[PDB]
Amino acid sequence: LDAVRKRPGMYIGDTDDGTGLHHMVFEVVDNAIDEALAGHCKEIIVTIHADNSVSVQDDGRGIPTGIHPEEGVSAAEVIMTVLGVGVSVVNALSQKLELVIQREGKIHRQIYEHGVPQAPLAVTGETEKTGTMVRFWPSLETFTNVTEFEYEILAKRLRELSFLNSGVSIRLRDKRDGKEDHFHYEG
Amino acid sequence: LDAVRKRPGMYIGDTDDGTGLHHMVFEVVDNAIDEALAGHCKEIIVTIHADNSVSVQDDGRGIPTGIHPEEGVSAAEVIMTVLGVGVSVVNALSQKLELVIQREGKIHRQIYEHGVPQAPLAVTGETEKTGTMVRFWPSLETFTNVTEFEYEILAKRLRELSFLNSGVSIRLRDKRDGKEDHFHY
Ligand SMILES: NC(=O)c1ccccc1O
Ligand SMILES: NC(=O)c1ccccc1O
Ligand SMILES: Nc1nc2ccccc2[nH]1
Repeated sequence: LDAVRKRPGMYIGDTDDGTGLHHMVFEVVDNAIDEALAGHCKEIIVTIHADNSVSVQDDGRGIPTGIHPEEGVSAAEVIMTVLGVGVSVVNALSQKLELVIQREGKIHRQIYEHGVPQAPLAVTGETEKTGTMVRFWPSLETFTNVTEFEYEILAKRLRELSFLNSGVSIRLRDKRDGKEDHFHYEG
Repeated sequence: LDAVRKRPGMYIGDTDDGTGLHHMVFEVVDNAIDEALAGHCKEIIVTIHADNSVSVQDDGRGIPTGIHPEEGVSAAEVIMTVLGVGVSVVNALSQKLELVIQREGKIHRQIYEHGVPQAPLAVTGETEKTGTMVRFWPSLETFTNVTEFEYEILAKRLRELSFLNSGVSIRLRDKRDGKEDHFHY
């Protein structure tokens, strides 16, 4: 991840005009949609929290959690810490990031700061759902000037995306004012 | 450098009881001593600054600044960022690290935060002098509970080092209260 840290703008775009910041959400959403697309009920929920973090939930199969035999850490950690630009870029540029994976009846949780995992991916409970959820807090050491998410920027893009991804339900929620949208196209 | 940030304890020592924290200084000092050994004068100065940073100055040749043919960045940057434990460890665990090299008539300067270079090593001026200086501010995300440098802990170790490195003068200064020592065998 140090390559990204060294030159953030080569990976995420302009980190001062808001464009980079919103790219962060779109990269996460891209991964989520690819997760949702590989199930029948396909749903993703994009939430803008009051603390200016964003979470993206998918009801997919759940990112793989097994230990990667070469890297010696969970496959999820590898995905979040190695290398659309990849989710590891979002992680590298987040002051915090919380990963929650439901798979094989288990809840898996990990936390990152600035791309550095605070502990190994841990089974912390049980569940009968499946899916991956990523919530991130953009690094204010990187993103300057425009540091808060614009509901409308997200809405427009999610709506455009809905017509390309048939059968995928996409919900957008803004916890700062209670605004909500649901984009779900026919097919 | 992510393997150090992932388990800093394994590289530097205990990060909650003051062990790791002082060890950051000792690693830097080892590098400085190596440098002072290969020049004339042979002196290092260790300074505790009032803002809980430490600086370690040598009067050595200056560490090399030329571009590293494999890594493609200055050799000094290679030293500060690619994995005694290595000064890269110190750099990785410091919220800020300032590097100043006086080499071949020129002053070179670089700033890191959490081991990330803010810019490439750059020529900033001319000088007569030779030497390397690193000043580092230990990360308060890593180092907890014991977060202020203890004078006498540094003093104890430097004294031992003075006997082992016979020709080297080691000065220790505390800017918080003016305390000072001079260890020279
Ligand atoms: N946020 C997600 O749901 C996600 C899903 C799969 C891979 C990476 C991700 O960030
Ligand atoms: N601080 C020094 O005088 C030093 C000298 C050589 C290499 C790394 C260093 O930290
Ligand atoms: N605050 C902060 N910024 C960082 C950048 C890279 C790794 C760790 C860091 N902690």
